[PDB]
Amino acid sequence: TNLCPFGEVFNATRFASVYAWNRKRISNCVADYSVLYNSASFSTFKCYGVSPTKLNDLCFTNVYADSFVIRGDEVRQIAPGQTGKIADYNYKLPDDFTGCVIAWNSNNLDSKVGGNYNYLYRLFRKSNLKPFERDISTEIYQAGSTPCNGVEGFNCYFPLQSYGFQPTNGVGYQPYRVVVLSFELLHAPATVCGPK
Amino acid sequence: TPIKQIFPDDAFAETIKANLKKKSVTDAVTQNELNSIDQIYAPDSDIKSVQGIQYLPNVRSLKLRSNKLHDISALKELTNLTFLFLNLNQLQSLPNGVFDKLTNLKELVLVENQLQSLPDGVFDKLTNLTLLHLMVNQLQSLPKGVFDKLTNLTELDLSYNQLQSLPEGVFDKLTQLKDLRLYQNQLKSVPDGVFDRLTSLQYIWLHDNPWDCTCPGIRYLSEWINKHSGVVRSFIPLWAPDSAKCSGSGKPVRSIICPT
Ligand SMILES: *[C@@H]1O[C@H](CO)[C@@H](O)[C@H](O)[C@H]1NC(C)=O
Repeated sequence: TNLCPFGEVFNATRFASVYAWNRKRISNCVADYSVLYNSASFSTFKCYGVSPTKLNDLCFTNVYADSFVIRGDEVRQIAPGQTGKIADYNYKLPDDFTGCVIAWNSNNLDSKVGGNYNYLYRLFRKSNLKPFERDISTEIYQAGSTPCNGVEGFNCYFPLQSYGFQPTNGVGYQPYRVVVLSFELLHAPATVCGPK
Repeated sequence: TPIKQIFPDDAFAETIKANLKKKSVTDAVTQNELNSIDQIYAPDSDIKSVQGIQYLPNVRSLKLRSNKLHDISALKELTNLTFLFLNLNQLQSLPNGVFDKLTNLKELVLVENQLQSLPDGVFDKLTNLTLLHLMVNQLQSLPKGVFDKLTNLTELDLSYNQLQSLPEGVFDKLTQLKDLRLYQNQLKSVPDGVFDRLTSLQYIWLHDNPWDCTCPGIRYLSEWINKHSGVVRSFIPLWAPDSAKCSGSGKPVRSIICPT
């Protein structure tokens, strides 16, 4: 009966960095996906394995809402079967994904003259991430044969950089906030339903 | 004329198996099936040889990571390639003329390898290229006019190398360049006027280089950064125009006032 806390995920003042992406578990509540989908607030609203027109008509065991910030031209990597620095090393969706990827320009909130450096991404990794894996490690990356001993140097690079969004960037370089909704139906009653 | 294992390497063969969706690498394939491959994608692989790829003529996209492969000569026949992406931490030498037939190439990506030098004119035929990325290699210098024929380049990434200097006028032909990254190198100085003809430039990264801020050597760079400060960007938290710093002082390059 209680209201699902989607206003808290979508209207939070601060979002997570994509490498430290933030998951919120939604349970035992009523949610109105239709108001979001018809709102004309989003630049990306793509769903996989389910139609967005039928979300209020279904119930689920758990909904996961993962949120973060990336560049406009990286929203394409938040989709099943994609590759690139973001999908490979920062947020990876499974091939059999069931859910929706929602995104909106946040230049007005996440861009600053001279740069916004409170948003980071991971540039290097030994191997591609597995679906829904989170890696918040800050260990020097060994791009060569020599150990690094936890100290930066040649072929020994700190693995995280800041986006540095400037408000005069082109849209593909501007910040976008992203909400990924995962719809689960495990062996339990479904306690997340649309409005009555 | 069915045949398979046209790819001696076992890891690569399974990769071709997975692409064609067959039980095993013993399964024969026709030429029609070989001509059906448009895209090969081999993440996190152990491929040691890409022999046999010379017969996939309609490949347009290739992306491959391997900590073992060091020969890439077979790829010179893929004349329909528009997207090539290679992460080979053992690639030390580029075969002579390898890209000279890949004239439809739009995006070329070579990262995490050991190339310390590039052959002369290696890119001269890729007159359609829009994007060139050569990060995390060991390049210590660039050849003269190595980019002169890429008149349609819009993005160039040379970060995370060992570049100590840049040739004269090396970017002069790149009149549509909008994004250029030189950060994380060993550059003490740039040639005078090295950026004067980049009339479409919108984003440039200059930080993490040991800039020598002695006058008059730093004059062109300090004056250029102040005139074009709207185009400077940074991946480290600093006021972006101030992100290029003098070795020793740690003062911003753009704060250095050199006489006349
Ligand atoms: C808060 O988020 C809701 C979605 O749950 C949205 O419809 C609403 O417009 C937001 N409030 C604002 C933007 O003031």
